[PDB]
Order: sequence, then structure tokens, then C-alpha cells
Amino acid sequence: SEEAFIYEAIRTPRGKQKNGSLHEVKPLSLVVGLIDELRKRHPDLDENLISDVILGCVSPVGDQGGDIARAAVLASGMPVTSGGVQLNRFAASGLEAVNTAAQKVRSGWDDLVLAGGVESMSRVPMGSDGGAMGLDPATNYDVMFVPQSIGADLIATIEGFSREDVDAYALRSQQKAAEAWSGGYFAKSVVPVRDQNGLLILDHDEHMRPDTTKEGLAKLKPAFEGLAALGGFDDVALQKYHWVEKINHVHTGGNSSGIVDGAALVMIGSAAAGKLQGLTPRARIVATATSGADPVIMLTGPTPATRKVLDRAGLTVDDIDLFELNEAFASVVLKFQKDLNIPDEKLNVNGGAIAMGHPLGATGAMILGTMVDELERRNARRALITLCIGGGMGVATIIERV
Amino acid sequence: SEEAFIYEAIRTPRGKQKNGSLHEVKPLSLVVGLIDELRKRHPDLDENLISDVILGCVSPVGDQGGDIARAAVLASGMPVTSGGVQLNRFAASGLEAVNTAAQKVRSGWDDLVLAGGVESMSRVPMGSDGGAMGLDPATNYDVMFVPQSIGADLIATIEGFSREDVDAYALRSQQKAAEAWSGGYFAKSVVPVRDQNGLLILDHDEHMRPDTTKEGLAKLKPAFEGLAALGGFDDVALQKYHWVEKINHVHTGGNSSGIVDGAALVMIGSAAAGKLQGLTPRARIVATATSGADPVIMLTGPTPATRKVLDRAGLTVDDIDLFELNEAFASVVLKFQKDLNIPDEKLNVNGGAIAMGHPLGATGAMILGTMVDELERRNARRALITLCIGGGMGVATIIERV
Amino acid sequence: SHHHMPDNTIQWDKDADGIVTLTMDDPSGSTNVMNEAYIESMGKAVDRLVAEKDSITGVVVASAKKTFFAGGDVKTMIQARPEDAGDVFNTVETIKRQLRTLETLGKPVVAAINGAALGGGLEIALACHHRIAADVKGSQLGLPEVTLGLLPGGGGVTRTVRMFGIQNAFVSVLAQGTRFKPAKAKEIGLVDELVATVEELVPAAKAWIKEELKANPDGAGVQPWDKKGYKMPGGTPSSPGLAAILPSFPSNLRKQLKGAPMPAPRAILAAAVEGAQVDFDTASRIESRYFASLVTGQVAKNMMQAFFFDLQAINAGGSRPEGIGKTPIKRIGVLGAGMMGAGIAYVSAKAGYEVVLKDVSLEAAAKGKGYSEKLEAKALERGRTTQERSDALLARITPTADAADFKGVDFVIEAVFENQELKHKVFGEIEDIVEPNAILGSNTSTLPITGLATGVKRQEDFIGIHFFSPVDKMPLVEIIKGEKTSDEALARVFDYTLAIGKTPIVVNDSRGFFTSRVIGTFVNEALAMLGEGVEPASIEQAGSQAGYPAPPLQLSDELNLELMHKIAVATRKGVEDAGGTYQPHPAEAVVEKMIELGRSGRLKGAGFYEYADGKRSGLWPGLRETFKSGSSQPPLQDMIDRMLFAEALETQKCLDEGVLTSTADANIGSIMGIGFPPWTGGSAQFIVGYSGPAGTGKAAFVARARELAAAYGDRFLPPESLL
Repeated sequence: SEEAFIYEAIRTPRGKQKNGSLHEVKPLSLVVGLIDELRKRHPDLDENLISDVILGCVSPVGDQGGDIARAAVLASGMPVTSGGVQLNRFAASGLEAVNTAAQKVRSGWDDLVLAGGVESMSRVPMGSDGGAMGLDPATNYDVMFVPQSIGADLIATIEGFSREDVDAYALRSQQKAAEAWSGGYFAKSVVPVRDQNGLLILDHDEHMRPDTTKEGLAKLKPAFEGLAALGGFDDVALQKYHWVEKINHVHTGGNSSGIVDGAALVMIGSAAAGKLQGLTPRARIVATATSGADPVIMLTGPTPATRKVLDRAGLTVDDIDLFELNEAFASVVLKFQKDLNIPDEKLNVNGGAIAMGHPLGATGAMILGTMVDELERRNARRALITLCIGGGMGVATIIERV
Repeated sequence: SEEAFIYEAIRTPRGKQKNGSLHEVKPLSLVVGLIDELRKRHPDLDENLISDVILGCVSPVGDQGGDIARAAVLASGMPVTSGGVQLNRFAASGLEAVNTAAQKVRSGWDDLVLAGGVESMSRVPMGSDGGAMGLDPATNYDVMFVPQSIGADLIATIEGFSREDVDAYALRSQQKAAEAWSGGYFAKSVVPVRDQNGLLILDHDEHMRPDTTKEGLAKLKPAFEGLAALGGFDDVALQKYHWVEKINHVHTGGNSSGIVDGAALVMIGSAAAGKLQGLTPRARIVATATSGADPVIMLTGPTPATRKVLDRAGLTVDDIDLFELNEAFASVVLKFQKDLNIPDEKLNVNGGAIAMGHPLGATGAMILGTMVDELERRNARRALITLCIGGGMGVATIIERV
Repeated sequence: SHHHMPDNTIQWDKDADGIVTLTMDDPSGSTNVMNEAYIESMGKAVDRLVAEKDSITGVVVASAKKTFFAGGDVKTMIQARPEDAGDVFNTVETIKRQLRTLETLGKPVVAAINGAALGGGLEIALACHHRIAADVKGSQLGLPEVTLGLLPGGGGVTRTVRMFGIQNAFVSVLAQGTRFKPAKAKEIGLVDELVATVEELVPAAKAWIKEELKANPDGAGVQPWDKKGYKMPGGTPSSPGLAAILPSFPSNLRKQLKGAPMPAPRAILAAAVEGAQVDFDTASRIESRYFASLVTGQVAKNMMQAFFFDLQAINAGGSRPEGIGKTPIKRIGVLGAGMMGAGIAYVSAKAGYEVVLKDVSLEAAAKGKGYSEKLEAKALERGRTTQERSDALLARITPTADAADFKGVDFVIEAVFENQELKHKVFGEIEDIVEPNAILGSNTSTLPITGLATGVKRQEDFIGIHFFSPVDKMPLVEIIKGEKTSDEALARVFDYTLAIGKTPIVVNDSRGFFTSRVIGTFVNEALAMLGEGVEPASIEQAGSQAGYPAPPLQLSDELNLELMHKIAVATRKGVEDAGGTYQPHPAEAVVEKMIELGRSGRLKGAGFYEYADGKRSGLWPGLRETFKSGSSQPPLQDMIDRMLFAEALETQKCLDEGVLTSTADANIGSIMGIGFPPWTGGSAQFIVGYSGPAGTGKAAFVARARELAAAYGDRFLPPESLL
């Protein structure tokens, strides 16, 4: 068997896109800072037992090119035998790294692995790496490429989520993120970013707007309306979804995920590896699953992935205490909740990317560590972590508190 | 347990860099062409059982950006639930994809996975993605960045491999690659590249020079001598290796791996998944390992990785019938052979990248499938596949014929 | 190699200065066409340029026909099967190898464009380094291969992208096969210089070569993309500016084509962008592989069959009576100044015919002439016409409110209300007033000509001349043969349609003729689906994705729904009067319900759509509850096929009954008259060219039709003539 356990899960604060505190910080420095923090917590751990470092990254170019995971292994003084591999599965990259690390542990061929992600969107913007699905006409034309934001407006149109509905969820996210920070829910897992002198750079999620009002969200302009009309992507989406006459553009900057910088790190190993290193297991990876749904609407992957990981674990929705789904767009969360009838009290209980930001490659590992803390804080049992993925993909993971 | 088996392993021919047959072919088309070939071989297989598609790619930019594995899933008409993730571990990417796929099978959370790689170096050259280890001065200065070619010259200097020695291995590689093609060793695994009309584009490894002479290799100029003197990388390498006075630059274009385009695909699944789909297992993944060695010399990773995977499998060098190590540079193979005392008759028996080319992200999966065929052709038992990796990393895999 | 025993089509001439003049003059035809004779003649000519390069200083490509060079060989391209893809690929590679050699001789090559340079013709001139065009009227220049289901495979895609960049070359030149006047071409950059007469072309070409050699000797004969510092206009796909808007090029194309299965524009855009990522020669080969992909496909064969062979068989007189001669038209009398009559008076006067536009009142007759005024003014501001052409032709239109003013007219075209009792008296009050052998045409959509003819004395000159609104934009004229209609009357009207620059079809008298009857089956299927419970959004999408220019429910709002009601009443009076029981179409129930709700289309303010001050809005929100839309969700292809197959089957019945006499008139009449999708090649070509999950051809059409009949009604059963 060789069960996989999470021994540590940490992240940086998320720095905003415009005049952000982390814009001066190299993406490599964000990862090394977290490695240094893991050394503070276990200074006598034999790092030669760490066999790999797996980092998700959606734009692996420039500062994030050249296998940034191996750069982090070397720049941090980690053992030269500790590996280092970059991967990209769009928004689920950070969670795919955790899933891959847990599966390498179960195989018996790896004993102790670092997993996580990094994305500095203020320095390396989304789409910097190119891609055939968007830029190659034959591929673009055949798969009916529609940017995510329009797929998110399509979900609200199909399901009947109004502008007030998605803005209501956005307000709730700002509130729960503010309550989580005020209550000290994040104090032990958000590692402040400091410079090479020890001086503070950022210690909090500066994208949050805790004073958001329902009225203030109502004044915001639909962000994806100038992109849909001038690009003709609306007409492309409705050729596939021919029973929908008009797309209601409900999503703005206030009910979508924020563009932020950040990194996350998770330490995964077997029970023998943790006992040998004096580590205490915080949770156990129950099961993982990859699935997907229609790539035109792009953002309906979480529901098949969640149902698949639940069937694999022999569990139902009622067996899960906390559901954490990335807040790429408000209608994606409302859709996922309506699909599986999730009690609102279980869903993104400490807030999400709408308030705190969505650093693509790191987000999956951030919200996973968020769930390890909250399961322990509430003394609850099981959590399910999932993310919507560009191209219609889906990834879901069930963890159990230990 | 859930052992992982290889059911298929195929690749394209490798197209050369200058006036190459594959320069007009999108990297995406190379992968889709192999997917189409796998459908020809098992047209009644339920593709919904394929849960992921894992592709290594060292320069995931431009045509190779945006998670080319997901583009291949969609462009080929594969089920929308079939995943798609890109990864980069430098030259071992194609083998890391196979290792990851086999470990996902052993975890029990994936039943049938596609693994492989793609690299179109004539269209997306090496280093197109950037990277901190080379382009960031603080990181470059601290880790003592030395390009691979100079590390390869350093290995020959330290071990005493002369210009004639490395050129002798290069000749042997050209001969064995020519004998393998002439004897039909590759006929059933090299899938010719064709256009959208069925017209042939390339059916053979056009980088090969079967008429290479020992005298013709002796006339070639050291490729990495203008890079070492003008960049000062020699002095950087010798500060670390202070007991070596002078670096002998023995490596040229004739004893190094060729710059080529190509892709490879491997199908991996559990015994239950293959039996359920009417598939016959060709080999079994015995064990995998990640390790590494000094990142200044960069290319001594195969020896720790090979020793680790051998200890994990409970085997010795004498238990392996075929050793396949990528021919990035001739001195790396001679070093690996001298380290572990490999009988010359077991080492890269069908030729290697010096003759046929080294398409970074795909090479690991190419030489793995090369070993599945040769184990079956010789009716041998076990093969060990390893690659040297930039940054001093190492990856090794043991397969057993079934 | 520059070669693949035919005649030679290129004449060689070297003057004392070392300039060679290649004069293209194919002896087997009236124009220069890219046939086997051309490929061999240009091969020899290019070989001789390379062999004699030590005594050659420049080249001038000229022509001996009225036109420079006109496209490729359609008779060969239409026969290319998928197993001939290698021969297609090799052929266009050979053609481009010759042009590429001509382009890199190290010497200036000038194209002397005397007449039209279309498709392969312009591609030859694009391979030169300087293009001079004679500013002659009628000289067209462009790459219209997309209109035949092809792409410019002789370097047109590769070279225009190199000259203009991906965006400008696709939008302006390639995607629509736009034809350009010489002044237009000089403005966009297809041509560099203009000359007044064709006699100045070659001397200007030789003068330009001598000046280019003196002024720019280092770069003489070097295209801009063959220099080291070449920058593609608008950037390459990897530059950040173009890569930001590049993902919107296929989506906008998908929006323009409305999802219709036309593969040529997709291939052009793919070849244009993939070519801009690689060197010129590699780009050219990519362009060849996409060209072979189109030629061996069915859609290109459909469009070649319709827009080349069928249209030429019509313009040659295939439906014209093969024995009659010529009869001039000195004056034309138009009855009715409405949307139809005013437009008919325009196109007739536009060709220079004197018109007496008669309406009841002079104020309405002047408003009929005012329709020409708004067109004469809108055409003047656009600079299309100006110098007295509009004013003199507008003077030819003579409004009149008196029937006596229609004196001396030998060609009557009545475009008044479709009421037989009205038309009987209107013609009776006019036949004694106009010339004895005057043609008596009647613009009608339903009423049979044989019945209308019984109101005149000389029925041999009575005939149906059905125009399509707007008359100035629609190209089809449906000529309906009455039982008493003489063959001379048909020839006189056939010649008139070619005189006003329109395409004619000949139809024998029958209920609904050809266009109105076949388009009826199209809207009846859509109205049936709405009653069945199919979402109206899906019905409109099925119509647009089928390739129709207007979705059916929108089309049913333009065609007054009250007008559709009394057409069914006229048909029910044909069977119930003959004793047989009428089998009503279930679409009639949907019409009556929308009539009952007071939504009879756009004319009465609201129909299937909502309307606000002449601007169509979205679908009526009450439509879904009224017909319980959503209770039936058939596959989208079934919706598309029900509309396409209904018109296809109805076309075959018209061919069986003798309504139409040829599949050419069926294909062109369906495309130009009722908006049948061009990618099909016509309602008759759709049968022989159908391609679906059953196969390709008549046999696959029959099985799919029998499959549609088993799930939607026996009306989809194919006739015996297809079995």
C-alpha cells in the first residue's frame, strides 16, 4: 500500500498585480523562501531522504523557465540528489504536483517528496508561453477555443445565475477571507516574504478588499464583454451551445479571481519516512482523480473529477466535511454547488481566490494546505479539494485528518 | 501492489535540424500522429478508460506552450476526461513521463495512462524558455553555471578519455544504428510522419551518417572551444575542480547528440486494465529512481540513479541484460560504463542519439521503447534505461520483459 | 526539376540590352490558363533563363490575350480524387518551383498586366519584383480560389502574407477572394505602378528595369522577404503584438461563416499563419499540402461544379431555345413602383434601357424613381459612379401615372400586387396600348402563368419574369414558361436577363414554380420543429450552421406570415377541388397560432422575433411557453439535414415533373434564388455530393433520407428517380 501523508503545508502571502509588494521578488526567491521555512521547522531532518521536488507552473518562461524546481533545489542548498521537475496542468498544477507526489509515495519508489507551485503573474503574465490551442488556427478552429471568462458567463447563463447571484458569492468570499485572517486561521501557514536582509516585504494577502459592499460590486463593468464582442467568441460558444440564444456577461473583476504572485510548498512522505525523520503526519491523502468535461465551456471539470474521486474512495458528498473549490469565477463555484448539492457552510469556508488571489501554478497547493489547517482547526475528518481547469479538465483530491 | 505494464511504445523518425523533413510539422501534429497510430492498433479499445496523457517537453513555449498534452488530447478526438499534463526534467522528461505514469498506475488511482514526450528543436530551439539558473546572475554565480558541453569535456579530462576515445564511441553508435535499421529492428515502432493527405514526410532517422569514418571524425573542430574561452566557463568549472589544470575539449558535433525533431508515446496500465481492453503486456516496470550528482559537471547523474534503482529492485549490474543511456555526449557514456563496469556488448546496442538524434523532451520515451523492442527481439529479460540531466540530475528505470 | 508533348504557350524575345520578354499566348484557348501546356512552357522558359543568365539582365512577363492570365485548369482540378493527392502536391510544387526560380534569378522581373489577372494569373505577377497594370476598365486582379472551394496554391497565400502580413492578406485579399480594380490594387499594394493604355506596359517595364539596375544594383531582383532585415508587416505569430489578437482570428472567421462546414477559409488561415512561422520555401510547401487537402475534398468539387461549370452552361444558353435569334428592346414598361417595380426600373435603366415606370399616382411613381435616387446618391458618395452615368440613366426612367404614357413599349414587366383578378384588368388595359409583338412579363411568386395569360389576346408573348428583392442586389431571374408561351418570347426574355447582367433560369408553369415551392419546404421544416417543441434558438442555429444566409424563423418574419397563410389556402384549394384529401403540413398549425396571437412577422411589428423601431431584437420570450420549447431535443445535424434534405428532395421532384430542365438551373437557381448553402453546390448537387456518416454520393443520401423518414415523417422518403 504505502499510504501518503502530508507532513507540512505552507505558502507565501499573495501579492497583488498593480504596485504589488512581490513584484520585485523573483519567482525563484518565493520558492526558496518556503524551503528555508521548512528548514526552520525541522532543522535536523535528513534532506538526503528527499527524492524529488515537484512544482506546478503555468507560465514556465523567463524567470519561471528552465525547470524552476531544480533551480530551487540548487539555490536553496538542498541535496544534489533531491530532483526537481516542473509541470503544467493549468490552474490545477499546484494540486497535480501534490497528487503526483502522493502517487510516487504509494508506488514505493519515492519516500519523501516536496510538492507545490509558484506563479509570479505580475512578472510573467498569463499566456506568456503561447500555445497551440489558442495561437494555432487549425487547432483553435477545430476545438472551438473560447476564453475561460466567456465560458464562465455561459455557465451563469445556462444555470440562471444572475449578476446579483455571482456578486453575492463574491461578497461572501471577501467576508470569509477577512474572518479567517482576523481569527488567526492562517497565522501558522502563511510565511511572510522577506528580502536578503531579513526585512519584511509582504506578510498578508494584499488583494483582499474586506470592505467590499454589495453596492460597490454592482457598479463594476463586465470585464469579458469587450473581449467577447470584438473577438466573436460569444458566437463560437453559442454554436456549440445552440439552445442558448444570448450570453449574459455577469463576471467582472470583483467576482473573478485576482491576478497575484505567490508560491506554495507541501511535504509528502510515507509513514516510515516521517517516523524516521521525527515528523508528525497532519493528514492522509485518501484518493486522487483526473477527469474532465466539455472544453468549450472549459470550467465544468470539477463535477466529474469530484464524483470520480468520491467513487474511488468509496465515499459520498455527505462523508466530506469541507469542500474547497478554487474561485476562478463565481459561477463555477455556484455551478459546482448546484451540481452536487453542497451545503453552503461546507464550501470555501475561509474564503477563496476572489478575495485572496489565484497564482495559477501555486493555487492548488495553497488551497490544499488551507484545508489541512481547517480540518485540524475544526477537528473535522475529511476534505475534498478540486479546481476547474482550462481545456475542460478536472482534478480532485480527498484528504483525511490524522 | 498494482504492477504497471507497458502495452505499446512507439515513436516518430527523428528529423534533422538543417533542411529537416519535420521542420514543416507542428509539434502538436507529431503527437497526434502517434495517437492515431495507437488507434490503428487497437480500434476497439475504450479510450474513456485512459485517465491521463503525460508529455515531457523541455522548451514548453510557442508551438509547445499551453500544455501541449491537453492540446493533443483534444486535437486527436480523445475523450474529454483523458487529462493532459506537460512536465520538464530536462533530457529525462520523456522517461520521467513514463515513470510518473507507472507510479500513478501503482497508486491505484489511475488505470490506463499515456506517457511520452515531444520536442521540435528546429522550430523551438533549446533555451527558448529562458531560466533562472542561466539568465539570473545571482543564481548563475552561486551555482557556478557551466553549459553541458564543457562539463562533458571535463569528464573526458578527469577520466582520461582522449579525442580518439570519444570519436571511437561515436563511430560505434553510427554503426549500431545503421545495423538496427538495416536489420529491421525499428520497423514496428518507428511510425512514419505523414501530412493531412496521407503523403509521406519522413520515415527514417535522417540525422544518421552511416558512412562515418574514424578519419572523418578526426577532422571535426571542437564545438565547445569557442564557448568556453569567450564565456570564461572553463575557469568557472576549474574553480570547482581545482585539481584539474586544463580542460581537454574533445567533444564536437560528430561525437555529441544531434539536434532533431521527434515525439514518442508509451501506453502504461495495470494488468486488470490491459486484460479488460484486450491488450497484451510487453514489459513490466520493475522500479524507478531519481538521484543526482554535482551540478557543475552536470552529467554524472546516471551513475547514482542507476545504483539507486538497482538497489530498489534488489538487483545488480549482472542482472541486467541491456543498458540504454542517452548519448548526449560520448564521454558521458564512457564515464557511466567505466563507473559500473558495463560490458560493451550490453550498452546502447542499437545505437543512440549521436547517430539518430536527441529530441530533448521525447528522448527518454524513445530509448525506453527501443529497449522494449530489443528485449523482445533478443528474448532477453531485464533492461535498464537512464539519462544524464542538466543541473546534475539522474533518472533510471528497470523494465522486465513479459 | 521545372517539368512534370503539348503545345508551347510562351514566346521568347531578348533585346540588345539583355531584357527577355516572356509573352504568354496559349494557342488552344482565348485566355492564358495554368494547364499542362503552361507548366511545360514555363518550365522550358525558366530553364533557358538560368542557362542564359550570363546574357540576361532583366525579364518582362507579358500577355497576348485581352486578359493577362486567368486562374487554373478547372477541368483537371475537379477530377482529383483523394488517391491523387500526390499528383496534386507534385504539380503545384512544380508550378511554384518555376516561379521561385524566376523570383531569385538575381535580376529584376516585371509583370506587365494588360487585362484580368485572377488566381494563378496574379500569383505569377506576385512572383515578379514589380507589377505594372494598365488602368483599363474591366481589368480585375485578385485571388478568388476560395470562391471555388480552393486556396491560392501557386504562392498566393505565402506571398501576400509576406507582403501584407497575416491579418491584411487574409481579411482583404484571401478569405473572400476579392476582385480589385487596377486603381484599387495600386492602393492596397498588389500593383506598384499604373499606365493609361496597354501599349505603355512593356516600355514602362523595360524602363523600370533600366532604372532599378542603376539606382538599386545591390538589391535588384531581390524580394523584400529575401533580405536579411525583413520584418513581416504586423509581426510574426511569435511577436507579442500579433500573438495578443491571433486567438481571435479563427473565432471571428467562425463568426463570419456562422459555423457552416466550408473548409477552404479555415485552410487559408491555417496555411497563412503556419507559413509565417517558417522560412519562405517551407511556407510554400505547407501551402501545397493544404491546397491538395481542398482539391481532393467534396466541398471544392461542389463549388467548382456550381460556380464554374453550371454557371457557364447557363450563360452559354443551356436553357435558351436552340433555334431562335435576336430581338432588340427599345423601351420597357414597368407596372408598380413598390419595392419590386422600383428596383426593376433601376437595373433596367442601369443597362441603358429606357423605362416608363407606371404607378397609379405620379407621387408614388416619383417615389419609385426615388428608389433609384437613394441608390444613385449612395453610389455617388462611394465614388463607384459619378460622371453623368447616374444622372443620364436616372433621366431614362420616366415616371408616369397615365396608362397612355406607355406608348411604343415592346417589353412589359408588371410588378404589382399578386392578385390574378387585378393583373387581368391591368394587362387588359395595357395590351392594346403597347406594341403588338411586345413581351408581357409578370413578376409573380405563386400564381401560375397559364392562368394569368388568359387575360391577354396574344398569349404567345405572355411570360413570367420573377425577380428577387432587392432587385439591384439579387442576381437571379426566374423565367416561368406558360403553356401558351412561345419559344421566341423565352429567347427575348433570356437575352434581356443577360443584358441586365443577371443569371436566368427557365421553369415550366407549376404551383410555386421552383424557387417559391422549394423554399417553402425549408421554412415548413423549421416551423414544424418549433411546434414539435424544439428550442427556437436551436432552430436558428441549425439554419445558420447549415450555411443559409438567414435563419428560417427570421426569414419567416420577413416573408409575411399572413402571406404564408393564404399560400397554404391556395394549395388546399388545388387538392380539395380535385377530390383528393389534403394532407396538411403540421407547420400550418404553428402559423395559425402565431397569427392567432397577433404576431404575423416583422411587417406587423412583431413575429418570432421582437422589433423596436426597425431594429430586430431577440426572440420573443413567450415563444418557449407557447410551443413548450425544450420538450424535444433532437441532434443538431438532424435539424440541419431536415432543412437541407427537404429542399433537396423537393428539387428532385421539380426535376421529375419537368419544372426544371437541368441540374445546372437547379443548382444555380437554388443558390442565387433561395439562399441554398454554396458549399453544397446546389440543391441538386447536394444529392450527388452528400457526405455523412453513411458515406458519399447518391447511395448515402438515400440511406440518410430513409433514416430521416423513419424518425420524422414519410415526407423524407426519396423519390423513385433516385433509387
